[PDB]
Amino acid sequence: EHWEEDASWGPHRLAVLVPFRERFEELLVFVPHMRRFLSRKKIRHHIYVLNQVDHFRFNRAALINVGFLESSNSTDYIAMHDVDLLPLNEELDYGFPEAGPFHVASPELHPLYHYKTYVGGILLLSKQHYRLCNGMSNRFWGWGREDDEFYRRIKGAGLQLFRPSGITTGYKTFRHLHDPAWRKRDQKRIAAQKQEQFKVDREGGLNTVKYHVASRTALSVGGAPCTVLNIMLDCDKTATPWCTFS
Ligand SMILES: O=c1ccn([C@@H]2O[C@H](COP(=O)(O)OP(=O)(O)O)[C@@H](O)[C@H]2O)c(=O)[nH]1
Ligand SMILES: [Mn+2]
Repeated sequence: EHWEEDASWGPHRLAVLVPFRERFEELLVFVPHMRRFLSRKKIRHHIYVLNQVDHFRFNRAALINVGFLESSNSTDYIAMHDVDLLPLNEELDYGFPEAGPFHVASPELHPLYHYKTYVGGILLLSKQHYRLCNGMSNRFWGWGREDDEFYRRIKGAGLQLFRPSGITTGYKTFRHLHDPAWRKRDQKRIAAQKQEQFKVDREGGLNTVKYHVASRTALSVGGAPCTVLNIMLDCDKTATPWCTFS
């Protein structure tokens, strides 16, 4: 039922954790694309659409944290997966990342971001490895720096980061359906946000995330099923005032 799976597939169940708010066109293409892609690669999976329905700025990392907590307690691993980044090459390892976190959307392959420590887009971890990092920071509202920070959590935890090798498709490895004019990145740094972005967050993450699920809805998109989680993220306006206005 819950898991798309056949008896012959390897046992590891992947939760696809998709940070989401107002990307409907993209969602329509993404869900069946990922059902097809994962099924051909024989990966047991379920797709969680993590829909931010509070009115705070978009918090990718906090949503991933929520999806981690709210996914089936029998998932073995997670892929934080942008909704607009579609894998076109089946050589990409979406299998269980046993030796360490696996960064699918490598800077060698990503259309826009090419620096060594970029871990955005699509990144896979075993549940144990994600907990070892205490998940992602909750302090990043708006576009930017939540991934750079998580990189530091991975490194600090002594986890080795893996990337695809021998991929030949280069910058055509993914379809990045993202018009920068229609989908404007919320990149404004509001006051003290421009400082805290690069800080060394020592306290919080997976164990301090403040939220509640408003609704949970089964959604099927052209045959391909998923679970939409309507997520209300709390904001301590004292700690992070840059959460509001947008
Ligand atoms: O308002 C937003 C902001 C981002 N996202 C999600 O977060 C991902 C990363 O955002 P974005 O695509 O803007 O980052 P970039 O293209 O720079 O990698 C998107 O693909 C979406 O899955 C979203 O759903 N709504
Ligand atoms: Mn994008």
